[PDB]
Amino acid sequence: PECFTANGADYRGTQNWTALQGGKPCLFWNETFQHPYNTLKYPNGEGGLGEHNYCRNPDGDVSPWCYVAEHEDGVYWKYCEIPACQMPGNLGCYKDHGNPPPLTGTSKTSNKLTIQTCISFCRSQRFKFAGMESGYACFCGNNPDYWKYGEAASTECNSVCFGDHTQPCGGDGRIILFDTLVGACGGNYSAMSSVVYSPDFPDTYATGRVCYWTIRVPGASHIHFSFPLFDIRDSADMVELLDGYTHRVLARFHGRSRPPLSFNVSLDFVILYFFSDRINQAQGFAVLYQAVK
Amino acid sequence: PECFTANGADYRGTQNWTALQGGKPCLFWNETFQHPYNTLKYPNGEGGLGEHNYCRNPDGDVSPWCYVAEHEDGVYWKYCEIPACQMPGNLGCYKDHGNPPPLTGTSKTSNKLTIQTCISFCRSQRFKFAGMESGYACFCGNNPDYWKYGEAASTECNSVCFGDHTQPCGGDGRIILFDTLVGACGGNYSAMSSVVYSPDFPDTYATGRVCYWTIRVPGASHIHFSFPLFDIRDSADMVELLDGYTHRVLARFHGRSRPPLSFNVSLDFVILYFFSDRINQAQGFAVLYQAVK
Ligand SMILES: *[C@@H]1O[C@H](CO)[C@@H](O)[C@H](O)[C@H]1NC(C)=O
Ligand SMILES: *[C@@H]1O[C@H](CO)[C@@H](O)[C@H](O)[C@H]1NC(C)=O
Ligand SMILES: *[C@@H]1O[C@H](CO)[C@@H](O)[C@H](O)[C@H]1NC(C)=O
Ligand SMILES: *[C@@H]1O[C@H](CO)[C@@H](O)[C@H](O)[C@H]1NC(C)=O
Ligand SMILES: *[C@@H]1O[C@H](CO)[C@@H](O)[C@H](O)[C@H]1NC(C)=O
Ligand SMILES: *[C@@H]1O[C@H](CO)[C@@H](O)[C@H](O)[C@H]1NC(C)=O
Ligand SMILES: [Ca+2]
Ligand SMILES: [Ca+2]
Repeated sequence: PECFTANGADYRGTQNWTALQGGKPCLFWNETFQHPYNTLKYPNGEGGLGEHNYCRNPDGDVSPWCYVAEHEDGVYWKYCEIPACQMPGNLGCYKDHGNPPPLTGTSKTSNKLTIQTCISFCRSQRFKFAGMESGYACFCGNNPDYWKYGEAASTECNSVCFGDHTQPCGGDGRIILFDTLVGACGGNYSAMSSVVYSPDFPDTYATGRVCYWTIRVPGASHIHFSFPLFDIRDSADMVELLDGYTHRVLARFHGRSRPPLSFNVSLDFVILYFFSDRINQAQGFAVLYQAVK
Repeated sequence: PECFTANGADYRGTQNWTALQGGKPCLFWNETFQHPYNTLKYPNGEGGLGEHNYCRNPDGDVSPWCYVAEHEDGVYWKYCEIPACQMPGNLGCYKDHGNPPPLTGTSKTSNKLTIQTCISFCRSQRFKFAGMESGYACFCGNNPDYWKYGEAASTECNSVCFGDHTQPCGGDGRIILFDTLVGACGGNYSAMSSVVYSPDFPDTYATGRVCYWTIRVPGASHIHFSFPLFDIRDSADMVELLDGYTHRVLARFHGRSRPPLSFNVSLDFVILYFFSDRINQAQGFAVLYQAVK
């Protein structure tokens, strides 16, 4: 996967066509001077813009996109449908033909819906799946067949969440699906490999959080950790790895000391901690662990 | 002050009489071998016991005490009434003759009363004073005249709190009083000098706390900090000082790196942070700051 955010704001792959099948080619960001977004607006490379025509998401839209025309008379930019840009725990964009819905546990509507407010709702009620539709509608369930009506292109799930216009909240007859583990404040992991996100992900992390996750893989000689996303604002915001047996703090990362791409810990049992101050919020993190025997 | 706990478990002064007026002399802990508490039980000096007859509180009682007889036939130990052993924010032990009570805001009873559960109740309702009586009764108020019926000896407020037998919860017609700032999860200080305690103090700090307190004294060239009490259990429990203007972390202290007796920060504006993991609890801290012009 090349995205660990819900809107692919961290995408830096090389897709330069709005779609791999029947797509249009992107314009180069170092040529897009009619347009708001270009390399003269963002020197320093902000948003991943540069001397390329790769799909990017610099303006906090719901998904990577690119310019497809030089003059903005008609349709001049388009979302990119990038297969590898699907955060782990986003199960995809699915069709919802009405009766029954794809998720049959419970549901609500909110004028402030976000991805997490929906996830959080579902999780609280002990459902494994949460699905956003039409920007404002949250459905929850344990039905395995949330795909009952079929997959859709990710771009048909790009209505803005009514409570956060940086996030995708499905569409008309379209439901974007998430594992309710996503953004949980704690959890226990024993898969060989998985991803753990900050609390409230993909919303920004709330203030005053203390959260931990156990990672425990019987047999493992080591666990390799990488931080494909690390957007932690404050010095007093912290991500910590503990030895699971001894509780010793193996590494501390904060807003002024970032993690390596990656590192190894030779334990089979680790505790990830996150602490959030009451000052500034940010997108948070995604940690990917792969255990090795 | 020589105590920064509610039960004087941190008292290490030299009072060796149950009271300074009309008192009895304490027995030496290196002679008290009939008794449970003595230097052979606690080598390593645990509880402040040693080759002395000073009042101490090693057994998590409600107040310092000492042995007054060698054979435990009748009355063989007694609480010490130590004037300097009164934590800041404990306003003292007062008489309550019934009608009206000394605090007239509101009140409750609880089979689990602690000092903090009472304080917390009162604070929540916006009262400045909280008063425990008879072990189970909490009164709150803003009345300045909580001393209306007079002061009592601190030892007449030594009924165990029904919810924590290490703590004093007043007596029959006796009310022990506390400022509701004590153990608050945050607050703003501008006094020249004051004390700030961990959250939930004098109860042990709860899990998952993130708390900050501002200390801000217009004019100050520096603030001297000292840590007369620091009982923080875990490496992942933390106390941090921030520069108030820049939010830079000036010092981090945790369960495996304790603060100096004392140190100076040359700012007039500092933020104290506390972070509690979800593993082990302990008594917490008391920080005393004195600002200097
Ligand atoms: C897409 O990008 C690659 C460089 O990574 C380049 O070879 C190719 O010409 C680009 N395609 C278009 C249609 O601009
Ligand atoms: C933009 O940069 C690309 C890659 O260096 C280059 O091929 C293209 O001609 C440039 N266009 C402009 C207007 O600078
Ligand atoms: C971590 O372990 C892997 C095998 O899982 C090894 O190939 C790699 O070199 C190690 N990484 C580091 C940064 O030491
Ligand atoms: C009290 O302690 C002091 C030593 O600090 C000693 O001089 C004195 O004799 C003690 N008093 C009694 C009555 O044991
Ligand atoms: C206990 O220690 C004190 C101070 O050293 C000493 O005066 C006293 O005689 C000792 N008593 C015993 C039984 O050791
Ligand atoms: C801190 O400041 C005081 C004056 O408030 C000074 O006398 C003292 O030596 C300083 N303490 C330290 C540890 O530097
Ligand atoms: Ca923060
Ligand atoms: Ca702890």
